[PDB]
Amino acid sequence: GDVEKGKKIFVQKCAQCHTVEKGGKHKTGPNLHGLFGRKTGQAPGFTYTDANKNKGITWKEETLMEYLENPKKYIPGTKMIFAGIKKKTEREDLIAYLKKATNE
Amino acid sequence: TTPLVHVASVEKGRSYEDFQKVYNAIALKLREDDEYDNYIGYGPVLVRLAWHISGTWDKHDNTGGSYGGTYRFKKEFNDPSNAGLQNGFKFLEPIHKEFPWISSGDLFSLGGVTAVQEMQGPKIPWRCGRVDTPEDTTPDNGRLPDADKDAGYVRTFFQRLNMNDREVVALMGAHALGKTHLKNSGYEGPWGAANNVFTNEFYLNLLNEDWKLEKNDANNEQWDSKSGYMMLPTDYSLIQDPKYLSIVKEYANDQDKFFKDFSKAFEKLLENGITFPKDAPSPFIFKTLEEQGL
Amino acid sequence: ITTPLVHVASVEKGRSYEDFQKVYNAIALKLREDDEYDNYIGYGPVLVRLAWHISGTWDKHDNTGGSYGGTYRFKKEFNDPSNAGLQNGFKFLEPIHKEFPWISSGDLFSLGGVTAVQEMQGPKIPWRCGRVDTPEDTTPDNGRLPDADKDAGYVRTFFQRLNMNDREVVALMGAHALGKTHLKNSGYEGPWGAANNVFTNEFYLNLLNEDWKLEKNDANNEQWDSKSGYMMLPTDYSLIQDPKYLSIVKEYANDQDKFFKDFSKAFEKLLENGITFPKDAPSPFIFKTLEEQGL
Ligand code: HEC
Ligand code: ZNH
Ligand code: ZNH
Repeated sequence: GDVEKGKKIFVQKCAQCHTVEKGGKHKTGPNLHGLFGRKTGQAPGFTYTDANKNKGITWKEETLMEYLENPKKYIPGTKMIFAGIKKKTEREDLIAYLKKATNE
Repeated sequence: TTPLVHVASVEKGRSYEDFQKVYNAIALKLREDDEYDNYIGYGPVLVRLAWHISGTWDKHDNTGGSYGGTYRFKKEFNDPSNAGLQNGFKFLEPIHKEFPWISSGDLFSLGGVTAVQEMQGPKIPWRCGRVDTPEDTTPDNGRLPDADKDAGYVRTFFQRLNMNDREVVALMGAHALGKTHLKNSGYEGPWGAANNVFTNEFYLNLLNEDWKLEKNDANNEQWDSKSGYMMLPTDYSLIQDPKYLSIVKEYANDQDKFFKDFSKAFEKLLENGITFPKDAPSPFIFKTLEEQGL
Repeated sequence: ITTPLVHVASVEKGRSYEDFQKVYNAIALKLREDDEYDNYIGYGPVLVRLAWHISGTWDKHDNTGGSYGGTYRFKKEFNDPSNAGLQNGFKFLEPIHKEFPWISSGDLFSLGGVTAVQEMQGPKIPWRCGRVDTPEDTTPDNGRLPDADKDAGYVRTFFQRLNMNDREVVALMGAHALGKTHLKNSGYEGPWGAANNVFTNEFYLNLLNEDWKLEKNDANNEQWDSKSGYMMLPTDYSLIQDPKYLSIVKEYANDQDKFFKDFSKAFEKLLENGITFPKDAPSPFIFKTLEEQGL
């Protein structure tokens, strides 16, 4: 599934708040490197909320295929002001890209 | 040669409950076909359709406007100023066939109210009753504004729509949505970063970026930022004028004031030329997909 | 008995046409800015009523009342039951008087009306200056303004005190195309037409072409309502029950242009009643609209 059409999704709906590479500075959100296979509220250097580091789950393909519909439903009282992608095809393509760009 | 009145008539037996459904159908499709124009969605082209159908109004003789839904005809549809809106029309077409009773004017305008609301923007009170009028009441091409002019033209243009300085600057904030396409308008680029989220970004960008006048491949001049944003010469006019600038600064500082002023002005823009009786319903405040748990 | 009053039009100290175009313009520019009053109708209609009410107090027998004294500024005729709702038209003009302290109350209230008609695309109403502010006891008693619950006979007899003939009253009543009636102001709710902020001949067309039924409202007063949501006062409707009035209503409904020439002359006469203009008095000023100035 497209990492190429998944790049467009990230640029459009996420990039204005997130960096994906290591040594990428935190803007209105932490750097997304070291995502797949890591706990919530992980990225060293950002001041997280008492709700997100505390959700305490591993970040994998399918669990965040669900957080991606509603970032506020799967995690209460967060500062992630994103209404979520509802479709599956689009979530599939953003997740595909992310595993590439957020590690190497 | 003149004297027209356009009375609103609610599409036979239709209530508020019927209208929330057609709003939801537009909202659920904005969510579905969100792949368009590199994931911006159809939201911005729908806001612009709502304005281009309404922006053809003339207070002098009461011609043009949203009422007649004359965009469904070839003269207004093929209007060189209406280039790019065909995409918004084709989007609204399957919805028009799921709800055949709704008038073209009511659908085009509701599509604009749906777009702004689902884009995390203010609630826009909307009224039904626009009736489809025959082919001969289609306004001539050229009622829409040009983008390469000054503050003088923007002020003069909007008087034909009875818009004062506070209303035009509020309406111009819709430019926080979408982008300009070279193949349509002869201009290229977005005004902001979040061009699918209704905010006061337009004014902030206008006041804070280093704007440089550059000429594009269509041979038109546009103001560009090295942050990847652009501003039309008419959008720049708002800071080249002291009256307009006073209001741009006011909105850049307070979003909730811009939101409040946009609703009032956008509703006015879509209701211009339409006479609402007493045996007419109150403006509808539609619930967003989020508020109905959909 | 009691000797008639004589009011001589004294032009404001050192002022001319250019100075009054500036007042017109300030009123006109503010009609644009405060465009949301009374659900987007604007301040235009309430000002025509103001111009008419301060003038309709006139009595041709002793030359009391009229626009001259600018007595609307006083308690007595302010809080006059028939003037309920005009306080809004007054506080619209209040900051325009701050910018032009030199102008008299009678001249301002009357200019407010002339401007409103012109900006709402109506005919040019020639206007003259000279109204001088008179003391607190030159203020006319409440009750000189007409009743809406009467007939063609009352309407004739009333307007004779104002020195108006059958044609002038039917012409003046056409200003009812503008604005609406409000329940908490006079006991009648509703507009007379559709385009209530653009001066047309809609009033006569509506009065002739519609289906009207008499019914009491929420304030328990009877008015003529149409299925379209329009309204006519009993006095407005009795412009058609009377055969002489019906013929003039018919001609104004058929020719908007004749209504426009006749309205101007009658509207000017109304604002100029009871005022003696000296031989040396300036000619009537015809003001240019904001549109005719490119402003
Ligand atoms: C694209 C559509 C996305 C994706 C894939 C993510 N976001 Fe981001 N984000 C923002 C903030 C303020 C925060 C912190 C939340 C808090 O601490 O309260 C985040 C966070 C995330 C996380 C979780 C962080 C963690 O637990 O370590 C992930 C997985 C994430 N975001 C993914 C802010 C924003 C936005 C607005 C300013 C937008 C738009 C996005 N995020 C978009 C997206
Ligand atoms: N426009 Zn604009 N526009 C104006 C108002 C008053 C509002 C609505 C309340 C407008 C909304 C939009 C909008 C959203 C646009 C994006 C559409 C998209 O993404 O497809 C949009 N308007 C776009 C343009 C545009 C781009 C054409 C293209 O390539 O698709 C223009 C050249 C354009 C011009 C103007 C203009 C001049 C205005 C008034 C002075 C104006 C108002 N719009
Ligand atoms: C018969 C006689 C008569 C009568 C009784 C009347 C009455 C009346 C009433 C009841 C009312 C109401 C008020 C409210 O608001 O509520 C009105 C209004 C009125 N009005 Zn009108 N009028 C008259 C005449 C008139 C004239 C002549 C004119 C002018 C010139 C007028 C103008 C007017 C107006 C414009 C109005 C409206 C206002 C507003 O809108 O506010 N008017 N008036």
